[PDB]
Amino acid sequence: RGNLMGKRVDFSARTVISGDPNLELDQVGVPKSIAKTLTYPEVVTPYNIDRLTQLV
Amino acid sequence: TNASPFIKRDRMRRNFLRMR
Amino acid sequence: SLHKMSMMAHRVKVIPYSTFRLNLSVTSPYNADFDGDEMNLHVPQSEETRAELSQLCAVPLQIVSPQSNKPCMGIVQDTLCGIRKLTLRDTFIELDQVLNMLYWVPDWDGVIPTPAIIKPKPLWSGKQILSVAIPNGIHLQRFDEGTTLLSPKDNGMLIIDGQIIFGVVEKKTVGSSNGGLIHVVTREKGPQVCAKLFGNIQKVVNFWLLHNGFSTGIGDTIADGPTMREITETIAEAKKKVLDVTKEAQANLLTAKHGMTLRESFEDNVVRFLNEARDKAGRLAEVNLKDLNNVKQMVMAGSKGSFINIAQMSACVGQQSVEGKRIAFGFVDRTLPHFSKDDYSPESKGFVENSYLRGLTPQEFFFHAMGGREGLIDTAVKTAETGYIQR
Amino acid sequence: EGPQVKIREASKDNVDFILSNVDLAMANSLRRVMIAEIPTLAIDSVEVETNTTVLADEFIAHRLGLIPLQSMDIEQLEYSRDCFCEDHCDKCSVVLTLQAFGESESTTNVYSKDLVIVSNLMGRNIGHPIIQDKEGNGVLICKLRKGQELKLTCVAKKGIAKEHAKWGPAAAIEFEYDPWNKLKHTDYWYEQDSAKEWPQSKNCEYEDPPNEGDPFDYKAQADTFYMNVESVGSIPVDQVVVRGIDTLQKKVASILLALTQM
Amino acid sequence: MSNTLFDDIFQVSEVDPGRYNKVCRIEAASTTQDQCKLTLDINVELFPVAAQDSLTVTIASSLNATRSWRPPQAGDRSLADDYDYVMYGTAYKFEEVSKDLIAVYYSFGGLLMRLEGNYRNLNNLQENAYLLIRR
Amino acid sequence: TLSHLRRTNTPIGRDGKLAKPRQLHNTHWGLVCPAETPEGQACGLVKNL
Amino acid sequence: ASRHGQKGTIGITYRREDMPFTAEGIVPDLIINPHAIPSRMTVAHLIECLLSKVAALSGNEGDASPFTDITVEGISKLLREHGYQSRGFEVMYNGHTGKKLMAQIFFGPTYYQRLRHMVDDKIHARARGPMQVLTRQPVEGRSRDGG
Amino acid sequence: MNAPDRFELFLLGEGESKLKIDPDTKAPNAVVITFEKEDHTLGNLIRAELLNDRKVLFAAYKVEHPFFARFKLRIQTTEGYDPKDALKNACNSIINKLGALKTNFETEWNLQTLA
Amino acid sequence: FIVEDDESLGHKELKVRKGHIAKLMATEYQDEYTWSSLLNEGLVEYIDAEEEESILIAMQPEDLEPAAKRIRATTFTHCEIHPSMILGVAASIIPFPDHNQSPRNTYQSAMGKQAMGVFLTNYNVRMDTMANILYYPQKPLGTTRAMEYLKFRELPAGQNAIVAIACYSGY
Amino acid sequence: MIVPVRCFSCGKVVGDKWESYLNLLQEDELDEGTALSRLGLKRYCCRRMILTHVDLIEKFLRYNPL
Amino acid sequence: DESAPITAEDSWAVISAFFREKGLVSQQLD
Ligand SMILES: [Zn+2]
Ligand SMILES: [Zn+2]
Repeated sequence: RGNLMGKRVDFSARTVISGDPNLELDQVGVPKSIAKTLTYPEVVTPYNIDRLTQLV
Repeated sequence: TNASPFIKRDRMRRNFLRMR
Repeated sequence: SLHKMSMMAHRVKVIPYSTFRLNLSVTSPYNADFDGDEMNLHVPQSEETRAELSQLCAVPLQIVSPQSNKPCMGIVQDTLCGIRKLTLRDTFIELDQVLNMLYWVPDWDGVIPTPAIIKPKPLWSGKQILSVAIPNGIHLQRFDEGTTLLSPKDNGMLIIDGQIIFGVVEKKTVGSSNGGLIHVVTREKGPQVCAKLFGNIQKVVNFWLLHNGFSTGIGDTIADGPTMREITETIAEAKKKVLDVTKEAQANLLTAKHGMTLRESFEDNVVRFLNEARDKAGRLAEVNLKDLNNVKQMVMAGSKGSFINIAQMSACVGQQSVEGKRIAFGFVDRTLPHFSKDDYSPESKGFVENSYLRGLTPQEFFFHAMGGREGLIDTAVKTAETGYIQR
Repeated sequence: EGPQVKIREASKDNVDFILSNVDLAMANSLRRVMIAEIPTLAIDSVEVETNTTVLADEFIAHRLGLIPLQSMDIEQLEYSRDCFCEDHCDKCSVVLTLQAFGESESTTNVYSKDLVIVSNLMGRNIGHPIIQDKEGNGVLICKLRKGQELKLTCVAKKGIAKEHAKWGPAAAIEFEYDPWNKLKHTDYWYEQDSAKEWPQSKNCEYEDPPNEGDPFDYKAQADTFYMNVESVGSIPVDQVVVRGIDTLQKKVASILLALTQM
Repeated sequence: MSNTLFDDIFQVSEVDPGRYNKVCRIEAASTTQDQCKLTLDINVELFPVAAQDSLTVTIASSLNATRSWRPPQAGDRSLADDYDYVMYGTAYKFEEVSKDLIAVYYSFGGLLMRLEGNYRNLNNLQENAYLLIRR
Repeated sequence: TLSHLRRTNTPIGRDGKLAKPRQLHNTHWGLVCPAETPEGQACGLVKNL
Repeated sequence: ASRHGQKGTIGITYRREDMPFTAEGIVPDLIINPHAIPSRMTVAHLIECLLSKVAALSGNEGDASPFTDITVEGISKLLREHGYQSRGFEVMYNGHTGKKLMAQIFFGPTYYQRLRHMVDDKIHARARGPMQVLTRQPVEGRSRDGG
Repeated sequence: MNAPDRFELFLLGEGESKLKIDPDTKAPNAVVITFEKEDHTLGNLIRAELLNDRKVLFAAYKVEHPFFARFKLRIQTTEGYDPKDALKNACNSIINKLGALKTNFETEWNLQTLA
Repeated sequence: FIVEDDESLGHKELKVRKGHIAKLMATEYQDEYTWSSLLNEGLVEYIDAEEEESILIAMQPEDLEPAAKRIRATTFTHCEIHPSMILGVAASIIPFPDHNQSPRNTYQSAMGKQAMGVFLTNYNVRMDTMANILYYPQKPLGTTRAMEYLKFRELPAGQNAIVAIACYSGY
Repeated sequence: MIVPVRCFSCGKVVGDKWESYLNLLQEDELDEGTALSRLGLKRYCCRRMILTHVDLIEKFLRYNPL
Repeated sequence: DESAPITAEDSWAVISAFFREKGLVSQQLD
């Protein structure tokens, strides 16, 4: 019950929340610190080569 | 009728000072 | 997490000033006030998982709750109060305000609707401007209890083609309900337009609420003299009825109500009398209360408060309770050591006659503490048992 | 000419006046400019050479940071920002120094009138901390007894009130229009009478009472405002009003030239 | 081209405050037609009324497809705008009562109104119009 | 700190019943504070004089 | 939080020039929503605000004192003769545009205190960190950079 | 680490303009403008006086989010008359009115100083 | 307080008197009555939890003592000292606690222990794990009598701020 | 702690006024509400700080460090 | 008089005497 059925994970964050009436429902506001810690891989295509080059 | 909204002590301090 | 919601997906807008940030409408599915709660994030890592997460777990295709076939979203406190405030026949908007509101609506097509009045003056009605946020081709009817198609009380609802025609917007229209507007638009037009609907409505009503202002305070809670006097004499005659019953009981002639023991009948009669007294007094206070009273404005505007809340803050608290029976003689023959033995007058056994405005005599304060403690311990046991039996 | 002005009364520290033939956004924007945008001088960075007192170091920093300073000649120097120099030249900043000693047997106070200008003052009236009372002491900083020492090096810079409340001259403001509610921009919560249950404005008698029965003058429009400005004292009040009008128009002219240059 | 589309003279019976603060309820009878009747809401602050007032009403489909609204262009206007009370709205329900008497319901933003009458049972209105009151 | 100095505690067992000592009693008057208690697993179990 | 169980946090912050402001220019420290009043039933918070205002005006510090005989009526009379509205309400202007607000609002001083649960100790995130030994999982501990 | 401070609250566009001049596509002769490092203390004034001018047809400003010191402004007007010309006329009106106000204030201040 | 029965003034009275309480105030302002010196001649009594099954208590010292604000037996043996002293330490800080709901009191009494202010005065000397001291700790404008005895006016909890119960559009 | 500098609400300098407000209550025997009035703090946002600020600094100061 | 009864305001003197004697942690110390 503590290592198979549920477990620790990776790629996660945890803060407190506050309202905002300038975000529509499918949006969520994330601090720049959290978005600097977290990440997500992308595969390099012809389409995104320049943008990923700039971003590197 | 005065309903007493705050505190006071030193009037009774001198009150017993001259009642003594 | 307990039900199908509370794992919902979102798009991300990065913001400064470290904390999370989310729209107010999605608050109740998460079941999370901002008293210091905390959420969790989970970043997907591949294309399959990003795609299935966006196509299933995203919020806007989960408006209708599968568990109870009515939408779980809605608009809430501030915008609800503001939207009832804005939708009244007795209010109006001028040109500069309506221009700013129209620019606040993001998908606004660039046409200004002609005002209802050119009268000597250009003024728009709140219904008229709010109809801009409603998209076109939507229809709805209410017809509750008044509504003779010339609605004098302005209750009910009607929309032709995205335009309000009459009716005060209320939670029975724009909150979560079975024939609600949100339900209608999600079932009809397409279940992602409704997200933009919340955005538009929330933005415009929030702007207008900023420039109108709304508040409340003590003077909402205070009552009027003659009504207070009537409350007092109402409770007094209730006490008289109780005393009459006690005399009859102590004179050993009673009907001895069937299915029940003598003392049970006596207790039933007195508790019935006291609760009737509380209800009558609360009704009296409410029907006195002015239309400019803000707690009345919220309570008939949906969001917060209740009839019993108004009654308890102004008229009377009512009889305290410890599992149905009122407060028992823990001390021998008496409830509390400030009375002589063998009483059943309601103030001795625990009727808090008084009201939150006037405060409580200390015995009544103690009995109030009893009732609250009972509620707390019941919560603290039921939560563990219901968690086990959910698992 | 345009927006006439009438002075009701004035003092060393506050202006109270009447503003007419003006629009509402004009007055309100003047208010906000005057509360947020006035450049001034304030102490900004501090070096503790030696602290010994009970009082904590960042208290000493923060409570330093709030002492108002003489800023008549503030326009003469320029921002540290924009300055050609580096590290606080005399032509962008000023330097302050404090000395304390636990001399007496009694507790010794350290008042604002003890910190002294050190660098080149170049003949412009800047930096002397204001003494408002008639007893010489400035505002109290810190207390010492018999062994504690302070040695402070302080640097003031330009700064404006928008990013910190240090750099404010404003300190309060007042604002009022249509004291008789003829414009019907509000209606009064009440329970018996609006008239009985609300106190009359002090500015009521400056305009006539609403004449009781004439219909609603719908075509009218707000004018005739009621301002009371009250500076902290880092700069005279006439200067703060005139500088606020000047910096607002400087802002608007800047946007105009940016547009023309585009 | 855009003439009047119904015009008459109305004598108000009495006025209901409606327990509001700026709008009220007014009902009236036509002096000429003995059967035509009216109910109406008026932003009473711009046009205070009382009982025993003769009122003139005018439907006026336009003033000479519509564009955006305009600030009113102070030049001289060949329109139905030499009145004192001009108000734009929309019809929303038609009704046949007593097999002669048509009835119709026009909204105005949130304001509501009503006619009766059986003579002009085709000349009467169509989907939206203005409303003109003088005097 | 003062609140923590005057502080009382009782043992009960595993789960316990309702009208057993979790709920406040008449005899508690004037001796133990009818307002304070921690909530959750100790309500009515930890009380202050 | 107050002294009445009104715990809450800061949404955002504003400066004065767009904080709302009253005729005397008393710009408030903080604004909480009205809907926390009725359902929480917290009358004494309001009473405290009124009494605190009149205490500050008079100089004489106030008195809470549970089973005494002080009534809001007496508080109201005293505050009225100090020269404000009898229920503590206030005309107050939208600090954006300077226009009057419609509804008058409640206003006054009130006693708060600052709680220890600060956000800087609760923010936490992890992507590919250290790793447990017995079960080969992300370790525990917000301080220990856990998951 | 990359949470912004109050330096970006009012310092004009670093490697950036002061304003964007982007044409709307939904109505004839409409243009949106994005000022930044400004807020209500500007925007309300420009909108109100531009609305006081008669040749324009629409003028409204909004701020997006109080976390950002930018705000937008939309102007449309009748044909021939350029919106940029409208805006520069408005700015000229503002400079001339409050320059008059300033003058007037020193006159009365010097008068109130007795002798 | 103990209440004798038979008074030469007729009806019933509690034994302690104005002269005694004046002597008490004089002893206080001396800066030689004690509590014990008030015990040793029968003015107050210690009562355990059981003799309440044998006694009778009065709320006020006037409630039955002579024979639009608030709605409020002739054999009294005791009168309680002051009804506000049924509270506890934490709950003696809530202003007007008789004027709200009891569960709200319970929350506040929980949360107050999580507040921060000063805690002692030698805090510059005491190394400790975690300490929380705020800058400008202000005594509260509203107050009750007990927190004078709690020394709370000397070591306050928080600051007091100007509030406004409005909904200013967003947050 | 010292008196604050600079009232949090308004901004007017306070802290010059502290020892003055003390000796208004030491020898002048004056009522304190009138004392603040004669000190000249007519708004009340400023008035609350002098009326409620406690002075812990001397209670700190009665130690003997170094 | 010295033998007059006591108005309810006065009992805070008795409470002051009680606390000045006992303190608060007296039960621990005892
Ligand atoms: Zn330089
Ligand atoms: Zn202040």
